[PDB]
Amino acid sequence: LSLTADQMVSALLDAEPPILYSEYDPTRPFSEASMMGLLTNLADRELVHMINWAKRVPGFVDLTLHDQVHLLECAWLEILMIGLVWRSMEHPGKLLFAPNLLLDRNQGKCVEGMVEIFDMLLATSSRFRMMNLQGEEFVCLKSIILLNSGVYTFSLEEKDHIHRVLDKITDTLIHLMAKAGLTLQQQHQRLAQLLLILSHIRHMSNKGMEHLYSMKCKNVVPLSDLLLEMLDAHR
Amino acid sequence: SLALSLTADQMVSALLDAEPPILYSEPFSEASMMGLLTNLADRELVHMINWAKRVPGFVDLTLHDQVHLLECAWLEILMIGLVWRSMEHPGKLLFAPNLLLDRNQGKCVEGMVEIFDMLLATSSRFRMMNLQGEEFVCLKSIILLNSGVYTKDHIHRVLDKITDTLIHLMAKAGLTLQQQHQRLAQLLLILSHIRHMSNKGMEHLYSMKCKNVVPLSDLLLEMLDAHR
Amino acid sequence: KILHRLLQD
Amino acid sequence: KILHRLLQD
Ligand SMILES: O/N=C\c1cc(-c2ccc(O)cc2)ccc1O
Ligand SMILES: O/N=C\c1cc(-c2ccc(O)cc2)ccc1O
Repeated sequence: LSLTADQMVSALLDAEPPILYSEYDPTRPFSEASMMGLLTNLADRELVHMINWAKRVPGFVDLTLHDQVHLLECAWLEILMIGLVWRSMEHPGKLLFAPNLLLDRNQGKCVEGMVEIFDMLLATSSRFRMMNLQGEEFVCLKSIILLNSGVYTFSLEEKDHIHRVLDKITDTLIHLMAKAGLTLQQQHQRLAQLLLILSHIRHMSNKGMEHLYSMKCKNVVPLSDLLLEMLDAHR
Repeated sequence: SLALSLTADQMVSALLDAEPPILYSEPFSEASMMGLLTNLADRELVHMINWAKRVPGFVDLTLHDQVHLLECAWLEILMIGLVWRSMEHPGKLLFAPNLLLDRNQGKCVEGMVEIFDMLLATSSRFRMMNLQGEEFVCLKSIILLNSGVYTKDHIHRVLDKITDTLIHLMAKAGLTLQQQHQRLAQLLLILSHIRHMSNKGMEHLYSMKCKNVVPLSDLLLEMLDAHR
Repeated sequence: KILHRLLQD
Repeated sequence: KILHRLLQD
């Protein structure tokens, strides 16, 4: 890649997917079927925008079509959750699923096994608030998840290309921290802090992926045709 | 605390001196393979718990927090250690010096072959990156402190201390500033995949429990109850 | 393969 | 809680 650090950020920020709305009605109270219908409907529409966001991620179109499917199948719920955590940053104690859908930790109890996932998503958003995560770093992390969560489950030149694109986003992250006025020791620490949250996002995705399979078998609310294909990829 | 006042060279020596031993096994049928791995993991957990106390800054925490961190990281720590032993054995996993299995030997257990491929790819990644033992003990102590911390300010101060020691190792090795934080990112991104293997491995154990392929020890059972 | 189709635009 | 017993020797 030839995109400089300032051009790397601009491309990622320009590719930011929209913030979709939900058909939630504040007059209608919540239930497990009502809530799971809204979240899966929202996640299904955000998928089609992520698929087009992935194409704009620098270096992603250079990969083969089969590799592009693998990276998305494994990291899609990771990208959805980190985007959710990023939107709920300035809304403590709540998860901003949609501009008209603020959910509490107590509201998340209307679905079985959902309260434990709300806490981790809440704690992750509280973590971004402590670090005061910037949008320039958020678009870098979200593109890292896309190119990292599935590169191990793999051709050597394609993996070589991914490792070169990942090193570019790393230098881009360090460049942002340098211009932000952080010492050479603080840039390494913040970089490490930003990469360790990616371990928790993988965990939230796994339990979130594991939770989606329970609803499918319980058949509480039917799942989308696209959302079900992603679910069979993991289990 | 004591961990905070440590030196990057003194932090590395404290981690190398606390390294748990490489235990031995007691690989044909299904129940005989799951029995050897759960027996091996149960004895390894005892050393890991004592290894945890010797990790600088871990004993400063409360007992409940020590329980939490170990309960959500024990399989990650077991796996990154297994991945480290299997580094000089490409295509094979060195569970024990007498228990060395390859890819097809994992097929003797229902669903184990999928975890084998992720474990082998991780050891191939360590081999490709030429991971150092001083870096390995740092990555292992990061997992112990980071995997359960979002469920506090002292842990993040100790984690930053381990980051400086990681940079200290690469700096004294001759890597430029760009090579230092580029390799730093490559190590920490593996922790995302090690967390993935732990989760899929955690459900495999829970699957083996419900299928009752082999009896599990009470200690290993408690560590499995902290998940799901 | 919906993902493969949507990626093939 | 066996883990509690092993953490304090
Ligand atoms: O699994 N069932 C529902 C579920 C949905 C989400 C989710 C996360 C982010 C997002 O933009 C849209 C939806 C997160 C966790 C979940 O458990
Ligand atoms: O899940 N059930 C068994 C299982 C056990 C191990 C394991 C890994 C490392 C180790 O030192 C000892 C044991 C790894 C993967 C597994 O799937």
